[PDB]
Amino acid sequence: MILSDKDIIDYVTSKRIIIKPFNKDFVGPCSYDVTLGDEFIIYDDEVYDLSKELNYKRIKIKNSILVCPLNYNLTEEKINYFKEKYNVDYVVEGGVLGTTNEYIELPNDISAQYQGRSSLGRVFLTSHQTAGWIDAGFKGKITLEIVAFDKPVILYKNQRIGQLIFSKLLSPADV
Amino acid sequence: MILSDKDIIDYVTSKRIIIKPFNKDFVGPCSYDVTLGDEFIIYDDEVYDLSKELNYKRIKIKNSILVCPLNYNLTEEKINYFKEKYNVDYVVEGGVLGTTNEYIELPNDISAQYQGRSSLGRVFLTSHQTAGWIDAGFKGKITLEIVAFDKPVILYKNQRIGQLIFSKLLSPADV
Amino acid sequence: MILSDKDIIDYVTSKRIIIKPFNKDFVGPCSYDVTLGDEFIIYDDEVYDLSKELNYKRIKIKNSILVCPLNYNLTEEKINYFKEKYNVDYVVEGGVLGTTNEYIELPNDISAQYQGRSSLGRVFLTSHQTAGWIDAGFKGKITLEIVAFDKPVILYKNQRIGQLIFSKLLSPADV
Repeated sequence: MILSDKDIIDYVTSKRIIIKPFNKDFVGPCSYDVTLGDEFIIYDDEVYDLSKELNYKRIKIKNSILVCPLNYNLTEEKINYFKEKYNVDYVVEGGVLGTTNEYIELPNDISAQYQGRSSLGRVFLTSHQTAGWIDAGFKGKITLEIVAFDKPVILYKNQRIGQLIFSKLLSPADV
Repeated sequence: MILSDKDIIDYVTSKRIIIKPFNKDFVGPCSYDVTLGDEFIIYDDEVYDLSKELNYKRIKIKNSILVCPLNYNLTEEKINYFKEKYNVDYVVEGGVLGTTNEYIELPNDISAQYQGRSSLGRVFLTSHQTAGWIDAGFKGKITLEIVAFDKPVILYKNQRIGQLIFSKLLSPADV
Repeated sequence: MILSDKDIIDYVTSKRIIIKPFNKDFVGPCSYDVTLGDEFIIYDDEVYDLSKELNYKRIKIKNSILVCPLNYNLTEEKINYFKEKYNVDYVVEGGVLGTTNEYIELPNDISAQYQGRSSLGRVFLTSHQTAGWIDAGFKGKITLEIVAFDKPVILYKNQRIGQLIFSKLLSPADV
């Protein structure tokens, strides 16, 4: 069973589900809206080999980022053009990792699923490459896997980026 | 808990869940198949900035559409080649928005998830860029976020495009 | 309600859910990890028309495969370069189908959802193009829909590739 608005409020009130920061206006009928952080990771190795430690750079934006589809031919002139035209701080192509602002802790009897916002899916911007279920017992911010699939998309710091849907477990998990 | 076939039938019968049109043959073990509409939206601005109103054109197909991956080099000659070879009415690359034929209304105690058809996922055609949970209380057709990720894919008007999975809420939502 | 670890163990023990092979170490708090098979399918027609029978070749790898994003300009020299540098047996671009090692059977009162591993989603490698719910009553291995969206990704035979999440149905399905 999926937690309704009033269940989300109860679970947050009693600290069964931790959400930091929490804004009651982000509680929907059966979900909780989460927001986009200002820190991003971009990988800079040639290939991804998960048997090795991955090299990355960390980027922090002031206000906004333009996320371009893979293979956009981003010359330095094209980047300046986008920065001046759309007032973005950073222009990237292909995948970038972001984070929610929100830190969560899930109890042993709840699993949550992260879903990107449908307004963004309608412009072919994704913030998750998987279905996004999160283990009972999880503690952390949510790592966002961001890719644009059609045209460049402007993302703003602190914008609503996605939602958490909470489900009851049938029985409590071991941790 | 996910509604089984017999639950879907009960909820449709009593008008708890509205599905228009409804075909009982589309009820699966624990889902309801939905179908592809003939109307599509294609964006025609340079970038997607959701702080602004988005400019789009609306396309209506007679029978079928060829959806090509982004950056397919669609010359006007290549388009004619595809139209004559595969008998499609329209050829597009990158993202296009479609719709289900089906209009739904969800009660305060059900959330539904849209999932694209696995026969289509196996040819790398997606009709949703997000996990696809739909709020309790939702009324509307489902907007499809269509992208091909490998080779062009022919889609046919009225074909089964995806499924709705219905879940009980733990408690009724406020609207 | 989602099955916890102890529920997964009960259901496997009594043969309500069949998982072959089964490794108890793959049981998580509320999911079961599945692994990557050594057999892949690659399509070799020009377009995907699901009204026709699809032509494919079958590839079997010894150890590992490099999955490159669509439109990677894989010359035969670039392929040799990747094979020698990263010790992979096969180099592919765009979509490829794989399979889990695990064969499952679901009873009439459970639906399962396949989700790709988050370590892989964080490198923009997907193994499912849909939300991945599987019918109550399903029997089979899980077909993986594999695409890389940023840079090439090495996948290893038998690696953990994704997870199954099991949910109770509200009522038993008819088959």
